[PDB]
Amino acid sequence: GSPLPWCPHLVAVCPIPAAGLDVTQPCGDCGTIQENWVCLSCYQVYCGRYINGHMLQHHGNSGHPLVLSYIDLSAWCYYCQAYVHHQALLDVKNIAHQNKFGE
Ligand SMILES: O=C(O)CCc1nc2ccccc2c2nc(=O)c(Cc3ccccc3)nn12
Ligand SMILES: [Cl-]
Ligand SMILES: [Zn+2]
Ligand SMILES: [Zn+2]
Ligand SMILES: [Zn+2]
Repeated sequence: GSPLPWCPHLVAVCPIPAAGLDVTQPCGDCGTIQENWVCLSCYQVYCGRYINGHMLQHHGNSGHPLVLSYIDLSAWCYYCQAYVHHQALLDVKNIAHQNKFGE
């Protein structure tokens, strides 16, 4: 489609845990190491919809809106049904990028 420069769910993006991110963390439900996302509200890690859809499940059972892909570090908002680019996402995207690419 077309990514958004903002969305009304950015307010749900929470502080990154001091433990940091582990981009190789497995899905908290199924333990897959593939195509995981991290929830930008509670930082639980769950798999994408092309694996077992545990992140989508987490959205449904928590309402948490925004998730970050450990594949390509894009942010998707489940409510807006769009990718979102915004300043509020840069820190988490960068901590993820550093952990991922060994920076
Ligand atoms: O997998 C998740 O749970 C999080 C990501 C996700 N969830 C959805 C849930 C319901 C309806 C639509 C989507 C959705 N549509 C998309 O285009 C994208 C981006 C994208 C991903 C992969 C290849 C190309 C584009 N992510 N996306
Ligand atoms: Cl912590
Ligand atoms: Zn899973
Ligand atoms: Zn969450
Ligand atoms: Zn949104």
